[PDB]
Amino acid sequence: DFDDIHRKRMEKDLNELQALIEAHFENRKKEEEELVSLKDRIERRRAERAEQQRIRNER
Amino acid sequence: MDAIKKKMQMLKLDKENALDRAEQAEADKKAAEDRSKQLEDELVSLQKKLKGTED
Amino acid sequence: MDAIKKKMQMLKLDKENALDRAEQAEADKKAAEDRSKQLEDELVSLQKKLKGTED
Repeated sequence: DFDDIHRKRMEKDLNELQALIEAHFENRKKEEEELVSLKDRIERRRAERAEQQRIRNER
Repeated sequence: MDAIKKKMQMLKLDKENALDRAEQAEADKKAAEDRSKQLEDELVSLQKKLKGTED
Repeated sequence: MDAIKKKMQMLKLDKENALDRAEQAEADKKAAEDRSKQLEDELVSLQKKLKGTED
């Protein structure tokens, strides 16, 4: 009936919506991984700046 | 977020449809039972008229 | 989280409540309809015997 096609329509709506939901989940997840790697290289930069600054200060 | 809202909307569409069907069925029951009881009253009056005719 | 669980469970409960209420109403509707049919069938014969009595 009209209820049947309405149900199938909201069904495929839910399907595409959860699909895009998981999709942006994955996208923002990759972005968070990239940002974590950024933080890691950032702490590497902090450590290297600290050691070279300390060497400069020692001399 | 994003998918959560859509899932809630689906759960609400089910809510509206189920509630509307329940209300409509309840109205149908009320109407049908009123029909039956009025028919039974008509039957009773016919029995009494038959009794008067028998007298 | 917390809100999603309670809202989803409450809405599913609402859907189930409406569905079962509708089913009960429709069952009573069908039973009342059949009893009404029985009343009609008996009333016709009551009318026939009344007509013979009157003749």
